[PDB]
Amino acid sequence: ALYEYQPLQIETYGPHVPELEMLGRLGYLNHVRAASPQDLAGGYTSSLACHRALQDAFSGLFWQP
Amino acid sequence: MYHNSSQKRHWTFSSEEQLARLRADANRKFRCKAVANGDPVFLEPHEEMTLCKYYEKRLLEFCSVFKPAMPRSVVGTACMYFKRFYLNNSVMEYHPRIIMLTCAFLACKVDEFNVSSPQFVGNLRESPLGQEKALEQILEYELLLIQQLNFHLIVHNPYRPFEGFLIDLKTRYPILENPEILRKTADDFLNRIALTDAYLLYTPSQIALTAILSSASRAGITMESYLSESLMRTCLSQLLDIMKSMRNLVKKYEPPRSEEVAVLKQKLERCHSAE
Amino acid sequence: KRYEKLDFLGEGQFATVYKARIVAIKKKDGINRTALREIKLLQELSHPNIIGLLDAFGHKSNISLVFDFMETDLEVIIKDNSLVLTPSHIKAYMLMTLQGLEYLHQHWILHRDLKPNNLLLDENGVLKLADFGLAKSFGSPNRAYTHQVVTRWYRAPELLFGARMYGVGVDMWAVGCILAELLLRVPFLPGDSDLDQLTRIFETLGTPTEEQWPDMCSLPDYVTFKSFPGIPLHHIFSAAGDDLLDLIQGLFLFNPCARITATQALKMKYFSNRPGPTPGCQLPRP
Ligand SMILES: CC(C)c1cnn2c(NCc3ccccc3)cc(NC[C@]3(O)CCNC[C@H]3O)nc12
Repeated sequence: ALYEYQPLQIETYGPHVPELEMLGRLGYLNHVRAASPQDLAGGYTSSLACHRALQDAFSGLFWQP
Repeated sequence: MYHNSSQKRHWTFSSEEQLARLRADANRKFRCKAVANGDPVFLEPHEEMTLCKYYEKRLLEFCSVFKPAMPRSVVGTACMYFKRFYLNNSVMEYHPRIIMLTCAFLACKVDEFNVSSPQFVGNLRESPLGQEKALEQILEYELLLIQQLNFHLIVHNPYRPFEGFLIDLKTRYPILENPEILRKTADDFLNRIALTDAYLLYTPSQIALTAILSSASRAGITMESYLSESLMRTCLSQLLDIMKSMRNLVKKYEPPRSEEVAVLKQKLERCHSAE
Repeated sequence: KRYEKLDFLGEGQFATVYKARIVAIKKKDGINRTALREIKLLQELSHPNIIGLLDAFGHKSNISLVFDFMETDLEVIIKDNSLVLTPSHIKAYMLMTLQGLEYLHQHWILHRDLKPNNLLLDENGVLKLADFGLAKSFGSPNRAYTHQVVTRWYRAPELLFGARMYGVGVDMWAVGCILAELLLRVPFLPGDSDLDQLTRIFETLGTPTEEQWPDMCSLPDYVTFKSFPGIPLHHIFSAAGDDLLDLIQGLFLFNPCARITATQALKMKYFSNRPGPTPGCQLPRP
């Protein structure tokens, strides 16, 4: 009766969203506002905003009623 | 997230015909109610639509001059609230002026835009007693608006999908040298799309991408490689058809005209005066 | 409406909860903002470890939220001296909490009120995150937040130093605190004020450095504290295994970015190692 991690399977009906840690090396973070030292201290990074923006741009793009 | 949202599940509709059906049902149920409660005073569904377009424009004006500065998300949420409310309600029952004010009032709360009732109603070009009466009416209609939305308050707007698409273009589509020059015109197109019923018929990502693509075409830039390659053929056909139908909805839009709007406003004031 | 009030379940500064038919009803500014927040958030979320909003209804400026009826919460489990919290029980509570939190975080929502009495347990042993009255969306730069959120005993140090912008760490730290409370059967860091809370944090876990927390000095309410070495983790939790200690250390990392996410926590060996989390039907009841 062990446990095993299952990734969250949620259909987004759109293009694949790049993983958060990859964003910086894929060039995405060159086009979002850098997180200021206070924000980084609090735990907010530009990767969060960029990931949210991409997820919303791709969500349900292929879906139809 | 939109892909499991209430907006996608319950408030995105199959066609303009379905929206016309819901609005005609609203107009007929108000007529049946009034007749059971007792004429050329009634407004027709197209007249209701003209009034709703005029009052969505009024709501946009109010949200525009609002202080403290209303975030664009609040304005979009309020306009979507107004559209959804008048999908299933006649302007002959609930007056669109008060409903639009209640839409802004509820959207400010839902978006987490912090305003108190006095500062909300101080934005109206009226009298302080008129402001107090307006606040009383808004408070009376707040729960009605919430009920008519079926308690679905989160509204997914096209602005953040627009920003995500701008980021994706700037990163992965070098053919487009500077995607930012597409924003302004695309923003304009976004506004036009918001005037139509598109917000009840297509996803916010589809609306945002349609605006960006229309801006690109208006700029003479071909962005078909972005769809084919960057977005990685049946699905491409459905997406292209959705975009073209949206552009046609924008093209077929008829803005309200002054004389017909004045006549319908007189008719509506008579409807609310009687009974 | 369609519900008749059976029992009285409690009172708060916001609402009163009754047990009815089984469901629980929570009864010039207009409609209450906390109720609207709960409505707007719980309508967009659907997960077994998140409290379900079954219905809402009311009259005038009153409104009645309807939820599934929740038998107990983790606070009653912790304080019940007849109950023994085996490592399997703790693992299961932690697993349900983290799965609900993972779902919540993927939809860009922070709970910001995590604590044992906000983790409710039903008759089947399913833990649900509840009391979304302070929950907020995150990931949008144009929105600023208040640092007074999260009750003091479970408040993350970044919050205690006035972090306006934050992320999942504010929940994860609370989860860590909750884990600590599950292990010690007592609040980990029961500070009396913000100063006392920070002092307890640093005296137990060590005064963090410019290395462990690269930008701590930038927080608007940052206070330089005495350099407490910090009690070693295996000394605070004498019975914690190495995997459990790694989980605790990840949840209590002073750097909020470095602090483990719900996804990363779920991937740790502690949850996959023997013994497995106990099934909900076997979880203890007070
Ligand atoms: C989803 C909500 C409305 C709900 C569902 N069931 N339920 C119960 N059931 C009985 C019981 C549970 C747990 C411990 C003891 C008794 C009590 C209660 N109390 C109101 C709270 O504010 C809510 C959470 N935070 C602290 C609480 O005081 N809320 C709820």
